[PDB]
Amino acid sequence: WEEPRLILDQPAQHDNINKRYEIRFGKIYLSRPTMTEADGTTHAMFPQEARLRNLTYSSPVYLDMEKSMFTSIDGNKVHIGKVPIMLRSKFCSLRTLDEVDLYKMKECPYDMGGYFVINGSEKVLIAQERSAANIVQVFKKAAPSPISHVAEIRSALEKGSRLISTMQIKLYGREDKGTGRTIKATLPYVKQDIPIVIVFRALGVVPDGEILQHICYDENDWQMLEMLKPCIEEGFVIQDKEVALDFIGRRGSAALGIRREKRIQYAKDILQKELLPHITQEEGFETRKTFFLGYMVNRLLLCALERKDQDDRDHFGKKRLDLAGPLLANLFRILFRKLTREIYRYMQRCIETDRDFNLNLAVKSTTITSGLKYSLATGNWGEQKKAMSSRAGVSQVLNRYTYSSTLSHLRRTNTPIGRDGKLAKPRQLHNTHWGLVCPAETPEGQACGLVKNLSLLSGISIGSPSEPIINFLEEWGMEPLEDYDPAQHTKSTRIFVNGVWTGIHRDPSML
Amino acid sequence: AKTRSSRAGLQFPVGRVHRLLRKGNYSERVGAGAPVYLAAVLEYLTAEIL
Amino acid sequence: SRKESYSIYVYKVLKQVHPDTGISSKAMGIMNSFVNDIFERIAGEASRLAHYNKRSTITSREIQTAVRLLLPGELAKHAVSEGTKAVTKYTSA
Amino acid sequence: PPQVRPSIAMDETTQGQDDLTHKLSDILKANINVQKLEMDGSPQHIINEVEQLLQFHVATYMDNDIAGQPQALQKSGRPVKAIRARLKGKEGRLRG
Amino acid sequence: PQRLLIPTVDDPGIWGVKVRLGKEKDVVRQILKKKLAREGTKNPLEIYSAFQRDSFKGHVYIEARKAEAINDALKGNVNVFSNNSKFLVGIVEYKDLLRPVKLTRGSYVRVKNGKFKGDLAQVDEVLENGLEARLKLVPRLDYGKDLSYTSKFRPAQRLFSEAEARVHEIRRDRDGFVTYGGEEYYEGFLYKTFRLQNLIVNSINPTLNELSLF
Amino acid sequence: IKQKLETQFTCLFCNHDNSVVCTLDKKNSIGLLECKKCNLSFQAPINSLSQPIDIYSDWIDACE
Amino acid sequence: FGEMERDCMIAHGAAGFLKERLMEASDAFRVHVCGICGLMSVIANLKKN
Amino acid sequence: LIDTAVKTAETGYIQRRLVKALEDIMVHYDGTTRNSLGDIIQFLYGED
Amino acid sequence: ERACMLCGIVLPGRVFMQNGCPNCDSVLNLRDSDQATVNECTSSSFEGLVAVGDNEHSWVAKWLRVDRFQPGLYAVRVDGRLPSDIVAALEQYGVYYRPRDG
RNA sequence: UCGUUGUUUUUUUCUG
Ligand SMILES: [Zn+2]
Ligand SMILES: [Zn+2]
Ligand SMILES: [Zn+2]
Repeated sequence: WEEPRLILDQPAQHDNINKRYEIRFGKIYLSRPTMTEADGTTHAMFPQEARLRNLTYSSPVYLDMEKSMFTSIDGNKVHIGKVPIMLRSKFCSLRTLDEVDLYKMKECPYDMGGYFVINGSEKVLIAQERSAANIVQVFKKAAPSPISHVAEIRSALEKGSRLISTMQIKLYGREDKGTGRTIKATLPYVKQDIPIVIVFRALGVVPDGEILQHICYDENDWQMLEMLKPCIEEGFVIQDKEVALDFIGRRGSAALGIRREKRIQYAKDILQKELLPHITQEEGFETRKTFFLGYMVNRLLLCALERKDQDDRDHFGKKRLDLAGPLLANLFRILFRKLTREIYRYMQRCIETDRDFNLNLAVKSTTITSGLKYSLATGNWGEQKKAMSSRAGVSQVLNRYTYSSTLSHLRRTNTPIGRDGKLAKPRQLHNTHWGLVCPAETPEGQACGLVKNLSLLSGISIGSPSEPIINFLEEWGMEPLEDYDPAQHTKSTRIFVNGVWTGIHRDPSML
Repeated sequence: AKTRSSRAGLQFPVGRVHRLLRKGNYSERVGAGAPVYLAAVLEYLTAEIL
Repeated sequence: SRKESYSIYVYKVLKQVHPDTGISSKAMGIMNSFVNDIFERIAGEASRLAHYNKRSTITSREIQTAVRLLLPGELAKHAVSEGTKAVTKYTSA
Repeated sequence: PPQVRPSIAMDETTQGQDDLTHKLSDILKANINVQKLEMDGSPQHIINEVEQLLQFHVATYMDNDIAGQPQALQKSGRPVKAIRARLKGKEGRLRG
Repeated sequence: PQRLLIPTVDDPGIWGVKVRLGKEKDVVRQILKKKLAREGTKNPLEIYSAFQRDSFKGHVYIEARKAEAINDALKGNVNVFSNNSKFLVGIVEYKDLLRPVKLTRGSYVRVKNGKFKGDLAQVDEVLENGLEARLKLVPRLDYGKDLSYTSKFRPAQRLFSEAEARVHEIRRDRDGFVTYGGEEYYEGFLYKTFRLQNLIVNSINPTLNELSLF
Repeated sequence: IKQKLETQFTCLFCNHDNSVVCTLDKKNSIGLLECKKCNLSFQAPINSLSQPIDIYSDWIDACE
Repeated sequence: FGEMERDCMIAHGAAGFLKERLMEASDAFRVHVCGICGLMSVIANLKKN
Repeated sequence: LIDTAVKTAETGYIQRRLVKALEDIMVHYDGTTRNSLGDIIQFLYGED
Repeated sequence: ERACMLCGIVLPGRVFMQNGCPNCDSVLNLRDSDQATVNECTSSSFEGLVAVGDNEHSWVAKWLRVDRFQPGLYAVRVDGRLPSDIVAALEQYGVYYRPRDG
């Protein structure tokens, strides 16, 4: 449903008629795994036969199509592919069938499943770990660089939970070098770093009093005000939304010829989208983006003032793990986009001749099926033609040398930090690892440390909807940012949900 | 200041006055300061009239 | 073709004295004629004064004395002051 | 000679073409192609692109790790094995 | 007398903008149809004539006077490389782009299609229309040993022999002519109807076997 | 300081690519665009943050 | 017979052992050269001497 | 453990560089110490 | 798509059998002739696919003597030679048939 | 009737 429509147009002239071809996606239907023998016979699958015959324990996927047409002058179940089904999962045959029949089915009651089967091999997915998204982190740079403190953040949608884009602020210059401490923010789809006040004005707050209201919340802390003053001075060349936006889009990484008319619109788009998308992507909410930018810059300078230790990257509380779910999600998304593009291209090349497409020769189930099979079989995580620059070794053969090894192999983790440049921070055991990952277990050699095994009582969050949290908070005096004032609200308590500020509360203890 | 007018803080081009002075058959050589003085005097007279 | 004039320079001088004052084309031509005739007069005076002292080159002092000779007391004095100030500024900077 | 670029045997009968064989054959095709532009319409822009293409295959067949430029690949997508790549590295001839 | 139509500065210029490989005729069709559909509107396509030549693959040429017209023509096409990698064409070069640019019976030609591909042959007769060209091939007959083909299992070649054909495995219409399975065998050489696309009359270097026999 | 720049900006009158030179002249906030084929001149004040692209956009707006 | 082994063998100075261990117990070969150009383009036919 | 794992590789690299630096020094019959070119490093190996 | 030998217009045979040559139906009668006539007059082989939207000032089409003919997909070169009957009829009809292969 | 030949390419988990 992420791409819930394909739309074509045809203002046919020879007699101007506007014909719009549409494809509407519908429900998905899933079946228990089955064989289609070359003899044409079919029957329910059971894993043992697969292990014996070098098969793939997979279930076909059926998607509901819909062909609707719009003409003006002025769909059924389709087999799209077979997804491998993890043993003992809800969709595996063996989740049922008692204990006795397992023996008939040639299955050890001890085996806990949790792995896929391909071409007779038993492949398992090793959980990868990545830095949490939608969080600010401040990092000090090295001595030989005008960059001193950087407060980066990566934005990813709550829905899907897929990486969207990032944005960085670079505390340029040194102490008593380059006049003041110039600050410039890097924006998506731009060809140069930009002064902060410029983007502030472009975002809606043209006057500097509002800017200093949002970024600062301790007036007596004169030092931060005066050391951010240099940025204020250099942004006086811009005084209204329009010139700021045009200045922004002028380096909008587009071609030459958009000129000012569409340049400000391009800037308005790139500020409505692609920037802090995890907050929102539509118009009428740049107040929230302003508030977030102010908070983030405030924190960045606080770390620049040494009033708080620079953020720890190894803090495990900021780490996130991705089990089979999210990973298969990403791979399926890529393959689904490929399939949709194929269907669209076939639509184009088959309606020019004006033939009612069968919807069947158009859909090549080999796309998703082949892609998933290859990705699990080889581990080169991605499209086959892009083997290079593709995360390798995500899926591994299930090592069945001894039952304990099998157990351990399943609760494995990993860090894709590469081995180019030795370093030590990622490898060393960290205090936050207490009771989440084993302290004693780890490989030897170059991988020492980068491979971690879940503690005996570990549990991974699968994600829950946040809406009820919002509903509850509002009941309990959650104050939206719109009613926020520095001098008044210098004692209230900010609230973040899933890494995004949502409002204010002045008595959070009872909350 | 690149252009000699900017070096002089005036508006009449010293370069054009100097160019015409070379093609004037008035003297063998032309100094670098006489055009500036002439430009300033002409500017003052023009401002007085205007 | 490339018949140079003093249109834009007179326009700039006018903008700095009376910024909101226009002009016609014939007034511009009259200004061009006045400026050209004054340029010719001062250059000729410099040439004659160089010839009288048998000096083959022109400095700023020749233009200064030519302006003194041409224009009367107060106007010549004011032109001398402006020329001296402009020349000194062009010299120091 | 073939010794320097022997024909691999993927599975018994079927023998694959060593990367050098593909690269040499491609350079041969390109060289023939340049020889065929002059005899017909060669509007100084087909000539330029085609000769640059020939230069490109020649350079790759001589070295395939030029900085700042994309890298020639096989239909498999794997980057080609230029002679320089052969010689350098631990696996290279000197150290291998 | 086409020479009277020599080009000059008067004729609108031409720009060659790179387009997606293999989809050049598709781009030509898009240009033509959008030009038809926008005609009479307030934003028409200001072009005169566009072409693509087989030799100039990946190159799209349109006759116009301003690069904006070319950009409009290519704008909105996914069958084109988005880059405006355009260039001009010289006055003498204009005719080159529109310049389009030996089959005789009795001369030896080769086959490149079917199960007899790679065998030199002599043309017997070119159809009156000019779509199928008869050839004089060498039969490749197993004499019914494996009748119960492909271009990878063809055994050695031999001239058709009436005696051997009668011994091992049929109709006679003339002296020396035998019709076998719809194929014509004259003096031991295979005659058959062949498509002109399956054969090439130029770029042939005779082989050692041909020298030994032919 | 005088800065020569044979940048690839497209001209509008001569319609020749890379015929546009965006010289940079920061002394008195003065911006010139020098063309090579039709040799037209565009003037525009340039602030501290001005860039050849800024002059190009100003010129484009001026042309229409 | 890795590099470090080569260096160890040098250390003891066992030249001839190192020579044979890298020719005879491994890829030995014979060739012919032209004493004028010093290349390896000689066309040798042994049975035709 | 990490310390040993890192240290071994760097020490090996240093060893390789050193060996490939001094692999041709040979004590000649005259008592001098010369590299391949015959350049003299020490007039008497270890001065004894 | 098959290219008319006279005007050079190339269209799929469906249009030829239904609506005839857009520019030579009056002299060739492609629509109301046996498929042999359509095939011979509209040869499959072609080169130089030219898209035309203007024909009045069409210098390119002016070379192809198709200024008076409606703009369309014009094949600069057409292989094969017309049967004797079609060429004789074209000559008799006052229409000068010049092969475009050269 | 001596003779008599058996892949590469990557990636992976391991051993000292
Ligand atoms: Zn120009
Ligand atoms: Zn020699
Ligand atoms: Zn026709």
